[PDB]
Amino acid sequence: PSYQGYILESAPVGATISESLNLTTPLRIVALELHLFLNDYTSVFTVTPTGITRYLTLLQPVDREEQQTYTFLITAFDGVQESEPVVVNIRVMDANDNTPTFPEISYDVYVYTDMSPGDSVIQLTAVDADEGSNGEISYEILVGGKGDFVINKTTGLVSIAPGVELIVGQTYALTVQASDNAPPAERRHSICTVYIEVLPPNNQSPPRFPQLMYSLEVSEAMRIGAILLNLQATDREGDPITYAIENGDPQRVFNLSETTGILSLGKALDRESTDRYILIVTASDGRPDGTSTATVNIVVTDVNDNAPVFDPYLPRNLSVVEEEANAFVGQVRATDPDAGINGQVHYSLGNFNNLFRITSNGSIYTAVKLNREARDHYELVVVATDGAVHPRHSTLTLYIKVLDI
Ligand SMILES: [Ca+2]
Ligand SMILES: [Ca+2]
Ligand SMILES: [Ca+2]
Ligand SMILES: [Ca+2]
Ligand SMILES: [Ca+2]
Ligand SMILES: [Ca+2]
Ligand SMILES: [K+]
Repeated sequence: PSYQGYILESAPVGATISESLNLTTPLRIVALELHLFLNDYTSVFTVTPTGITRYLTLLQPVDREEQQTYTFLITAFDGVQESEPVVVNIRVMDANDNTPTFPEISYDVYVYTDMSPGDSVIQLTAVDADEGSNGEISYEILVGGKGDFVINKTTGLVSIAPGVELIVGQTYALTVQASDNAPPAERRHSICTVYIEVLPPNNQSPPRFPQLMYSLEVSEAMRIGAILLNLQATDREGDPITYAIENGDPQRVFNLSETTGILSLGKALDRESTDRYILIVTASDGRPDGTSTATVNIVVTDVNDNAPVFDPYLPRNLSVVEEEANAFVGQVRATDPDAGINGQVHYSLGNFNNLFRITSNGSIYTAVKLNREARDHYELVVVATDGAVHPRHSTLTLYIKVLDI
């Protein structure tokens, strides 16, 4: 048979003895009316005179400066029967005098994106001077960590929450609370405010490009030294920026300024040959980690810089019958290295245009019954014309010899 009670040293006369340390619930003795008598301390504690369940009460106020631990014996009596004795033990627990209080009301602290989950943010420590458990401090983060931060219930260290990977330029206002492990009704707490901002690693970044890829058009005709493109990379921290081409131009046909980032042209372009460059460019602090990249797609565009050339080995000596019209003389063929309208060839005749004609393709014909005796030798000149505005020509004299039978 064994009872354990608890009473607070500030408790009034006429107070029930409790069962938990929490002091929320009262002590509960069974009466199996009957007479429960108690042997010691009868001047401070009294039993409930009636009821199946019975309570202990304060007669005189207690104080634990002397006498923190009463132990005595309930027994029930009835004349007929004296009971076996029940042991009651009580503890007079100390009042909560002190609020756990932080040194500072607020805290300012930085966080860097490179720091992982579990990496520590800020140790902070309230101090509750009350001896025992009226000063065992517990720390909770109430709100405003967005669950990216978590504190240690007992140590007071805020570290990074599981699997977060913090984004830059992100602020926070955590509100932490220190509370003592005292009983509920007599328990103190104080709150505190951690303002957090997220920086980049080492508070440093590379110089960034306003875009990752650049889609250019250039005319093969564009001058040497004429600027293609300014590569305006801003650096957050104000570091000086060094640009350089890294891939895509083994010829140094292009010149990117080391300091200004302007990309001029260094050698003459020809599209006939190579019609597209794709460089890689870089801007950087110097700081080993601090460096960005970017890809620039030069596509060179066409100008009519090429006359249509006749195929070298065309038969030049031709023959057509004595006397006929729409009679096939022979065929020519010309090509143009340019592109578009500048590539298209159109065939024309530079003389004898009432005698002979020519089709859209190379096919030369007679328009009229040619006369074997009036004429035998025609040095005729055929003209290939490219299809541009401001077109270019080539000519080719053929030697037609008209026949008979
Ligand atoms: Ca006290
Ligand atoms: Ca306290
Ligand atoms: Ca920088
Ligand atoms: Ca060219
Ligand atoms: Ca052309
Ligand atoms: Ca061209
Ligand atoms: K104290």
